[PDB]
Amino acid sequence: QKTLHIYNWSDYIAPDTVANFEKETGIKVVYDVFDSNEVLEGKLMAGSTGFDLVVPSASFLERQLTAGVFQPLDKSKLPEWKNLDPELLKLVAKHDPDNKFAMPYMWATTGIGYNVDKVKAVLGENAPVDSWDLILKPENLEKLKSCGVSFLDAPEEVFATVLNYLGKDPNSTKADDYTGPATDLLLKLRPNIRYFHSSQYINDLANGDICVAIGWAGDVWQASNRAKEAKNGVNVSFSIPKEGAMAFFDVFAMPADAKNKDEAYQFLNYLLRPDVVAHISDHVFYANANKAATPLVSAEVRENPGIYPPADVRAKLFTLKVQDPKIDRVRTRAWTKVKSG
Ligand SMILES: COCCOC[C@@H](C)OC[C@@H](C)N
Ligand SMILES: COCCOC[C@H](C)N
Ligand SMILES: COCCOC[C@H](C)N
Ligand SMILES: N=C(N)NCCCCN
Ligand SMILES: [Cl-]
Ligand SMILES: [Cl-]
Ligand SMILES: [Cl-]
Ligand SMILES: [Cl-]
Repeated sequence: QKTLHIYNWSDYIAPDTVANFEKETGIKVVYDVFDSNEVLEGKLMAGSTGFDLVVPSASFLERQLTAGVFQPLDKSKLPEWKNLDPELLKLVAKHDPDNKFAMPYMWATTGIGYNVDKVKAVLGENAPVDSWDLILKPENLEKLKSCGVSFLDAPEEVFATVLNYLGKDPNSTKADDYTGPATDLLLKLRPNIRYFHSSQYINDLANGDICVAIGWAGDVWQASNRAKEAKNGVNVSFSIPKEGAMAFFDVFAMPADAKNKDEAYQFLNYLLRPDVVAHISDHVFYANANKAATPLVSAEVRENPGIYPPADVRAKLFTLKVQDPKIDRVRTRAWTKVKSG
């Protein structure tokens, strides 16, 4: 009996994807989930993960490659590879030279999820939901505390977002930018932040328990759809703010000690099938990286500019770079100060 172990982000597959694969191939899939790049990276660096496939963000994979934790993908076993968007492959190749190790899966942005009615009640009809001012201006966050504020537990993304907002290089290599202005602003915001978490905010937005969050786009659209399906009167939306936002590219990769490689390739080729991955986008509200799949995606998802953004919006997006050891240390120490504030 063939088995296959997969570690993916939570809320990042359709409900029947695995069952359909199992029914087709006769392979038993053990599927587990995470909500943190740091948790995944720690597992990869500490020893065997026990998984045959894992799904880091590409900027984290860039760092992980130098430790040798992945094995290169045999493209001859990935004939549906051609379906992938060549322009996205080129962007991911900045992290994964010649696309040797990573298969792009989904991509989106780190923006603001919010309860439309609650934010307009607190900050008025002209609340600045088009701007990071909504949540990074202390005077606004002090008022939104009234209905609940969450930030991602994602230090590289939060600091890059703050640096961009402050007019710095999002990937600044100046240590004082982290210890000075970025820490200063985050510490002024901290008293108003209910929690730092990268998955509880979905249901809390959907249920009305928080009214604003730093969130990943498709997670927030899921929250919006859950409220609609519940017919609970909660109206959640998502904003890519005017100052720009971070884009991320999540990728499948194969640990170097994977046990069931043939099964892993069967699963990857299944995901390269346009109807399979379009079906996933339909349920998780994320743009997939498969150009052949785009016309098969539901119009509700494909025509949402907060999911498949147009060129003028993509032009304002930035990506993470890997930081050197000094900046990595300074950033991690600053994040510790912020969470316990
Ligand atoms: C795993 O392969 C058999 C398919 O069963 C799926 C469900 C019904 O049972 C396993 C649960 C515990 N995830
Ligand atoms: C467990 O082996 C793979 C076959 O399972 C089919 C499931 C019941 N959908
Ligand atoms: C065609 O989608 C690629 C999206 O890329 C975003 C970059 C930052 N421009
Ligand atoms: N920022 C990232 N690399 N990934 C976020 C994906 C979240 C899917 N629920
Ligand atoms: Cl069994
Ligand atoms: Cl090595
Ligand atoms: Cl008003
Ligand atoms: Cl449709």
